[PDB]
Amino acid sequence: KVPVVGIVAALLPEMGIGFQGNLPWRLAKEMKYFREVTTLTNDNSKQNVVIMGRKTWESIPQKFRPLPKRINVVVSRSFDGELRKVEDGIYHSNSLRNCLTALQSSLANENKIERIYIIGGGEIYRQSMDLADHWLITKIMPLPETTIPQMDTFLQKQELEQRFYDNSDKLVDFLPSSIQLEGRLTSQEWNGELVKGLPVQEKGYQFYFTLYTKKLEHHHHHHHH
Ligand SMILES: NC(=O)C1=CN([C@@H]2O[C@H](COP(=O)(O)OP(=O)(O)OC[C@H]3O[C@@H](n4cnc5c(N)ncnc54)[C@H](OP(=O)(O)O)[C@@H]3O)[C@@H](O)[C@H]2O)C=CC1
Ligand SMILES: CC[C@@H](C#Cc1c(C)nc(N)nc1N)c1cc(OC)c(OC)c(OC)c1
Repeated sequence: KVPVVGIVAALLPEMGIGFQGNLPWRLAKEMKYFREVTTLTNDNSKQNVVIMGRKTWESIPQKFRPLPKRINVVVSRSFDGELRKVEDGIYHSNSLRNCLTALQSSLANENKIERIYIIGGGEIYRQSMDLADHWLITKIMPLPETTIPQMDTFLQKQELEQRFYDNSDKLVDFLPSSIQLEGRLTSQEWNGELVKGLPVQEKGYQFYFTLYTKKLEHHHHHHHH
């Protein structure tokens, strides 16, 4: 009953997200968006959860982790159980799926979690296409004179577009209420695809905050007792 939201910054057209254990760009304004969206809540007495693969945890500078003011969950197959507190602000889980089931228990969470953000791993993102209710995708494009950065990790665009549609018309309303953006909603063509969302430019890059939402589903079966 808590929304599960993938949040990722991806370079078009291949949707590259990483290179050699790190982000392929350093964009302060995109960091800011990610920080604000995952931190802020509409209900002041709730926090969000952020879930991340082990390798992504290890990529965060020691100073900056665990991410302040959000419940941090790190998943590793070598960890001990489905959701276990190991330190202030840090939970360990040995299973993405079971930790999500554990976070959803209103007995455990007291209805004091507002959203669950999946904040990456390429490998984590691969397994979240079936788990996430929405995706917040920052679609990044190199500007004309900008060198395309090398990349070795990618968002699964095929599986995204199978399950989700571009709901970016509703991006503004979706975001926690107290965030202000600099763009207006814009639809732009870029290398033969439609890019729609809230525009920013920084360094050699143009980027759009977008929202994707699960497509409507037919009613095939509902479990009865
Ligand atoms: N552009 C963006 O918005 C973002 C990009 N990235 C990028 O992604 C890259 C890292 O991704 P990747 O290398 O795929 O690693 P991940 O961050 O996805 O972590 C992979 C590890 O997570 C653990 N794991 C995976 N699935 C599960 C599961 N189902 N249950 C329990 N543990 C699991 C395993 O850990 P173990 O081996 O210990 O068992 C696995 O080795 C980096 O380049 C990073 O910069 C990361 C976040 C955001
Ligand atoms: C936790 C993984 C990654 C991310 C992301 C991420 C970003 C940037 N943007 C979007 N739209 N989605 C994401 N999921 C990240 C790496 C860092 O070290 C280099 C961070 O410290 C500075 C950081 O704190 C902010 C966050």
